[PDB]
Amino acid sequence: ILHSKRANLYYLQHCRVLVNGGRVEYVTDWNIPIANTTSLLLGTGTSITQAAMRELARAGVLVGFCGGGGTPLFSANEVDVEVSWLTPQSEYRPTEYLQRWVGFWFDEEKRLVAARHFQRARLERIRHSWLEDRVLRDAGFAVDATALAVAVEDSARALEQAPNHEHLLTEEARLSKRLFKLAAQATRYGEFVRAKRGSGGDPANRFLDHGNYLAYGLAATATWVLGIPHGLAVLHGKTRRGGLVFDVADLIKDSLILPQAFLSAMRGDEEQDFRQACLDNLSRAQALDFMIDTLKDVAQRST
Amino acid sequence: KTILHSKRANLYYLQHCRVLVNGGRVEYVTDEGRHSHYWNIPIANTTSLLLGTGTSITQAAMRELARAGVLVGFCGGGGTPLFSANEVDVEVSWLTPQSEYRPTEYLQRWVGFWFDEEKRLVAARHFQRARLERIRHSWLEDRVLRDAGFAVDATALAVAVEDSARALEQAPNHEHLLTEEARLSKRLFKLAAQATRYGEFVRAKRGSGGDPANRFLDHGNYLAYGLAATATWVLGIPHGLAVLHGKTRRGGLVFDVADLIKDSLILPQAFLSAMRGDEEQDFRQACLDNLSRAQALDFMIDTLKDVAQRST
Amino acid sequence: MNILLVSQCEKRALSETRRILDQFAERRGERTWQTPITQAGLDTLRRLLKKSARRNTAVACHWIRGRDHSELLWIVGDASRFNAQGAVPTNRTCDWHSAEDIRLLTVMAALFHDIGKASQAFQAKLRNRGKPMADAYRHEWVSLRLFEAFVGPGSSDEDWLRRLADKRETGDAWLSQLARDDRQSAPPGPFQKSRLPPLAQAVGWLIVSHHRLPNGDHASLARLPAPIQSQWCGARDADAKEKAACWQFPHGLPFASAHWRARTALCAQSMLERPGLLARGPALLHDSYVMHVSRLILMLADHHYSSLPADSRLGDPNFPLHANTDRDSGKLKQRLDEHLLGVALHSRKLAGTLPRLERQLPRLARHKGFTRRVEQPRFRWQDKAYDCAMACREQAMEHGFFGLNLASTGCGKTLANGRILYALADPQRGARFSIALGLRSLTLQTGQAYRERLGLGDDDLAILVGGSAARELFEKQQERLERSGSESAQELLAENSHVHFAGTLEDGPLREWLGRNSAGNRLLQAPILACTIDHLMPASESLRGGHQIAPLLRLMTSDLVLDEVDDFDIDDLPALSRLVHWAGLFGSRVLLSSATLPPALVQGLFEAYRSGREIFQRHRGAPGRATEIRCAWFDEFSSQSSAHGAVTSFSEAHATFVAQRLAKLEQLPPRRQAQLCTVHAARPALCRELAGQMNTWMADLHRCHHTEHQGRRISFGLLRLANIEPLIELAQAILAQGAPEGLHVHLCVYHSRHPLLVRSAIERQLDELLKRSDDDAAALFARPTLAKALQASTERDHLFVVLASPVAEVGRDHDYDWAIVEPSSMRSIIQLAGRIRRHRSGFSGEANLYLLSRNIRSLEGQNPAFQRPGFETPDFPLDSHDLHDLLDPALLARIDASPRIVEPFPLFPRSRLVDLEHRRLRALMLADDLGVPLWWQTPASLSGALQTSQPFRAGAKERCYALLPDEDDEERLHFSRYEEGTWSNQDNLLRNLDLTYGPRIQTWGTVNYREELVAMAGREDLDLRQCAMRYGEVRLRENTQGWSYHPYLGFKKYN
Amino acid sequence: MNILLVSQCEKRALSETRRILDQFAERRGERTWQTPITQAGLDTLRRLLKKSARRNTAVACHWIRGRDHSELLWIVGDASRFNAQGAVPTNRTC
Repeated sequence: ILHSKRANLYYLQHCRVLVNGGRVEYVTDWNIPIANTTSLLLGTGTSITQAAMRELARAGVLVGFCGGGGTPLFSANEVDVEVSWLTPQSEYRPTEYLQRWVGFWFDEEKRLVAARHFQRARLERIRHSWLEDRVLRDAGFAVDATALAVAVEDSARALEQAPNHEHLLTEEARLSKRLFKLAAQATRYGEFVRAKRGSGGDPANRFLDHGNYLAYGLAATATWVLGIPHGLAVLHGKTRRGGLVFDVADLIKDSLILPQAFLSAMRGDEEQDFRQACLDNLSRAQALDFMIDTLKDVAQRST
Repeated sequence: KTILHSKRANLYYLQHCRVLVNGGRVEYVTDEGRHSHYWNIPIANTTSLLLGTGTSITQAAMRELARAGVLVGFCGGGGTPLFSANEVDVEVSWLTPQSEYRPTEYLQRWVGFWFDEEKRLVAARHFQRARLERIRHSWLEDRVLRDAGFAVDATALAVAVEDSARALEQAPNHEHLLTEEARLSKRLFKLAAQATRYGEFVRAKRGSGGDPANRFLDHGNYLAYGLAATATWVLGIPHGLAVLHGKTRRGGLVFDVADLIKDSLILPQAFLSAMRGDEEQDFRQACLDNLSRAQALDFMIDTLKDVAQRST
Repeated sequence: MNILLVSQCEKRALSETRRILDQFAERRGERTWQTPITQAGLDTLRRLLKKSARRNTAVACHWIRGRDHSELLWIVGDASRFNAQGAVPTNRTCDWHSAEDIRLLTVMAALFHDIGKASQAFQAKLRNRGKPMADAYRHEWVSLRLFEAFVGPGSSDEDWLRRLADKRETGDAWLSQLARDDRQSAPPGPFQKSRLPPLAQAVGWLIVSHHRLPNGDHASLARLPAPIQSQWCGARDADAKEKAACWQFPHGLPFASAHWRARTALCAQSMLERPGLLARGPALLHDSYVMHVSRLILMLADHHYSSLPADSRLGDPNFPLHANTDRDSGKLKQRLDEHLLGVALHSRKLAGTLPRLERQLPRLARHKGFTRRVEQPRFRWQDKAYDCAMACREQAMEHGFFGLNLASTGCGKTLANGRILYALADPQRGARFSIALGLRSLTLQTGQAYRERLGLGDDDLAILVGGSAARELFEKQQERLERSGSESAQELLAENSHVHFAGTLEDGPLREWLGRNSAGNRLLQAPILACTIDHLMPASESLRGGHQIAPLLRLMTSDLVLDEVDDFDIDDLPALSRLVHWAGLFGSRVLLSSATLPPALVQGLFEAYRSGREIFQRHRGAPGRATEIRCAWFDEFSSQSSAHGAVTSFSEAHATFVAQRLAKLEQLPPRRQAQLCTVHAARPALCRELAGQMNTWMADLHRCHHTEHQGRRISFGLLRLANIEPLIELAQAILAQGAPEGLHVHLCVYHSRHPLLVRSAIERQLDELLKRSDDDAAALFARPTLAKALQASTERDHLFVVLASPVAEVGRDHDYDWAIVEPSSMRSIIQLAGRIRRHRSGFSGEANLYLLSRNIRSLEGQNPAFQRPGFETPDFPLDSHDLHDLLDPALLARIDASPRIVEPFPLFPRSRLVDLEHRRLRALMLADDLGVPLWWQTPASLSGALQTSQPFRAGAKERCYALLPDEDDEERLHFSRYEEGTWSNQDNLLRNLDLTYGPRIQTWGTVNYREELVAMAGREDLDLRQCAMRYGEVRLRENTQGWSYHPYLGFKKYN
Repeated sequence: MNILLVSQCEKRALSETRRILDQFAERRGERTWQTPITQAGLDTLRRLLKKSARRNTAVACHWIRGRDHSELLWIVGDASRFNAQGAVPTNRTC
């Protein structure tokens, strides 16, 4: 239920939230710490009432309606700002990460520093998931070990310098292009070229798109939890819609989604089974907690 | 495919119903004693929903609502806030869609200029300058209101607006701006009561009024808040980044945006409906007609754009 | 305008909706029409749709007000198919806490109700086609005795139930256990001691009172129903053979019939199965609500089934007994078993039907004239009252309502009452209320005035014209009805009474029992009813007959307004208190509308309403609610509201509101000044002297107050006299005296002895000519009737005088310039003052109201002088009859409701008129030094003792007369007399009256009987003689010599 | 503007017409919708109706220009089911 204990979020599934006697009770057909940091995430087969919303409103409990398992995040309550200028009088807990994000965002130098930190975290996740953890490999995802290490080292040696955002984007594209071929070799799926715009008919392409959608939903949940808007991107261009969501999701995109997609293509599993496997893997690695921690660290390590 | 969010006409206030998905359609159910009636909600033509007393929503219905960019708010019945946190009250708990990805230019401008107190009081002054202009426009230079029985004393309105503008020009800080706004609203209430030969009107707070004018004003505040929340979400600006009503109200940008049309379109219509013996549904439909005819949502969007652009 | 008609009708309603709408509009979809239309055409279409509307009818009409804004105009029929905005659902899928007990009691009493018709005497009387012989014992009494026999004395409330529940029981030996009042030793009453268990007693009371209330004689009242005896219910002095004949059953009681015993056993088993049913026995027996609702259902079912034709599909086909014979031929019609089973079936059906009456009956909703705010500062209390009522709506629905409209006369209280009772209703459903005027007879003009003031057509407001009739046919028609064996075949409402309604009567919920065009069905189907309090009194004051059904159903299914409620005579107050108690008993909400309500009367009525509401709350609604009556006060200056559970806090709140109203009333500018006039002390001389004085008096008043335009001075005046015969004598004296000097006088005679259509014509003319306003001389002089009269004569001065009885105080909105008034009571003085300059503003300061020093009844030397109308009695005498002593001189400066609303202290009940009135009212209504509270404190509702000890409209026994045209010749008119459903011929009792005209005096505001009769017959599309017998009645006290009739003076008694 | 949508569709076209029109308007009758709308939204609705239109599709949109004067805006699909003013026959026979 506790999707991310680092942020105090909870996932309710198949239960009706209502008020009887002045206390919210989830009457499933639970003991919840109702406080300024509760942050419920209602899921499949859940219905809420107006009284429940009122009692969750005079408790600082932000409420969001997410999909099945946690992603996507359809709609959620809006987080307020803790800036001294405003004086929000409520039981809520306004966040202070938007202030730091705005304070570092406009300077291109600090934006680039944060983007390079993002890429470093991405590569570290690749090396940890692909090599340090053999659970995926033992599941049937034997890899070329040394080749992946060489590619990760080359990507790090390219990202550690060459300023300008386009250079970092090109480096990320090259890393992904090499990584896709390495994964194809590892799973022996054969020749495979990713079809842009989600027009591919191969199992690998559709599974990768489904994983993209799930990761984007998780990143939206993380940004909503922290309170940063989606516009203030760090990697993508300032004109890209929902840039921050894409940047945050890219941390767990190539590390977890690609191997699971290739393994599900090998096994020939259905889309629902592949999605369930992806959700289980994302739960295992504390992906949401990792993205929250990475965003918090990026914000703090630039002040 | 659904209409552009700024070109949508409907707005729904719901009560004593159950909002759910029935056969792929977003519908609300009302219990008629021995039967249950399912009424469809035109999500492709609705800007936002307002769920009053005795409402409830499900995850599937909320998923289909947050797929056409339809906001959902949990208001309170009888023109009453959701609750009252001691000295402050919150009226609507907004559930803004998060899967839809919004433009990323106005948001950057707003976050860039928002953290400077002087640059944020400049924005409040610019917000009040448009409110005064639209009040003047609607009350005087438009015929639709006059043909429906609204006959405002042109000289009195002119002098009131001139005094309000003069006070605005010499505003030292936010408190004096709020005081001037309250004074203008009270004088406008008196003028509107006189114009529609409504008698003697005294404004009641926190939905304690009994006469039709007070109830209709308290109800129309919700429509104004819904339109303002829709506009702010469409531009991608968070509700919390207020410029004027951030001292006491959570999500104050909604109230600041709604103030542009609250005194210019809601106010005359409240008294016009009171004099006509209208129920709340008829007043709501009349207010929606006034907002759609005058393009209030487009005015809010354009005013937000202009404030953001001039902030630079 | 462009309108859009959408139909959701089904089955038979769809065909008629298509048939009607295809003529007014063009089709757009499968069930959608649309056409340009005008407002008049839209109203015509709506009324056509509402006339022929079934239960399945559902038509909505939309309208385009403002671009992108549609507006629902109205919904005809079932309004639940559309939401508030008029949309339709995309898919539709699937509080009485004592209904079952009432149903079981009613069914059992129906099964045992006519078991006494098995008597040999009754069977012989039914078969006796020869000369009728009155039965010694009433069949209800022997039915009760048979119930006592079956139940057995002293038997427990479970033993007899289980014995009757055993279908394998044919032990007719229980007949030996029966008693016989014909036998000697005076057998004890079936209700005393333990002759009946506490439940069989309730069933026995239902049996014994299914035709008339057990009114007997003689602590006794509190012990009811125990003191019921054989002498209480009918019984006649007959020989021993006749008395014995009523007890022998040769063919056996309907116990051998298999179906009857099976149904009885089923009912008994159902009663036994019910948890705790045999425990509420004593509670149910003394419960007025349960007993009276059960009796209404039983009596209505019996009335319906007594008229049905014979049925061979139920009951023993070859049963030897019979229940009734057809009145057309006299042949036997219904077997006793079939009658009892049918009465039980219809009783069960009615008990099931009753809870649906709050949603199945037509209501008035979406009315805008009741929600529209006013624009003039004068009528700005009508909005404060509406807001106050809306603030209370929920609490009033939850707990009840006792409103008091104390606004002064001329303020427009009718619209205020309508708006208040519409605000108290749920907006989604609509409103249903009655307007009970405090008049003896309601003319059609008053009903049309109510329709105009409320802005309602005849599709929303019905008018019950005429007045209530005391039992006259109780001796003749009852003979035939009892001979036919169906004593419950008399109409539920009177015969001459007509309900002027043109609304939804097609598929009403109670069409089966009431009829379709019957006057009870229109009385119940009308959302808003305009009747008199005398029409609703039979709900609580009906002793013999089914007259209590339709008023009672109206009381249960509507609210209540009591217009001019204080106009009732002091002796008739307890009847009104009983009516208010029963209005509070069946869930109605009462609003008193009078400007001169004394505190004692208000306190008594509030106590009655609270007592009734407690018992109502004990049977209908969420249990445990506290009896906190939502009292409200309305006035021309403000409106308050509070909850009160006792007469101790309500009195304080009323006193506070009265004090505030008096304080605001003192500051009002004066518009009426009263001057006392001393008259010089038989008829032809006293009337002549009065006519002599009222020439100089009228001249002085006209000189003081008048209207001037183009050098011509016209003034409208009123002369009110206590009685009619002195009024006619004084009219003759004035007429044969002429104008005083150069002052041309037009006289109008207006009292209650004219034909009803003639009276309505006089009222119609007086309500159109006496409408005035400030600075209206230009329009006043241009009015046609005034124009001709002014132009015909050459005198510049005209005196338009109205000579009126006390009938001109209620329902008349007239603005006079001056008035000469005889003193009867302070209320009369206040009401007549409230009419001189009631529409105009600006006072010249000169006296405009003249009060005679003493009334005619004092000049003649009669004592008490203030009686009929009045308050003086031998028990409460007055030490003087001169107005110079009975009135405070400070009152003449400003006359308003102040002396009547507040109670002066200390009370001098034999030197001040208002003090005497207050003393009498507080002596009767409350207590002070056969009390009214006994109606609800003791179970006196189970007998008619109270209705006889404190009768209503007692005293004079009037008879109905009319000027019926001859059948062969329409020109010839005959003075007839309604005797028993047949107009006899009484030309010998009527004579012409000769009137002498003085110099320069004609008559204005009169009418010709023939022209008005033919005009109203043409308007109503009725036969001329039928119109004369339906709306031309005159009630006159029986006089041996006869009467003298003149068209301009009405019927004057001749000796 | 206020528009009134009337459908005469049959068989497979009725299902799609209901599916499309229930998202843009509120029902008034069995086959009648009505909603306030803007010009851009009206064009969007018309193009959506015309994209997925079979041979049985027949949708008419009315408009109120001047009091007591309705005006047919357009007909999507089979225009023979309505007359010039947009009415419907009470009975059709071979």
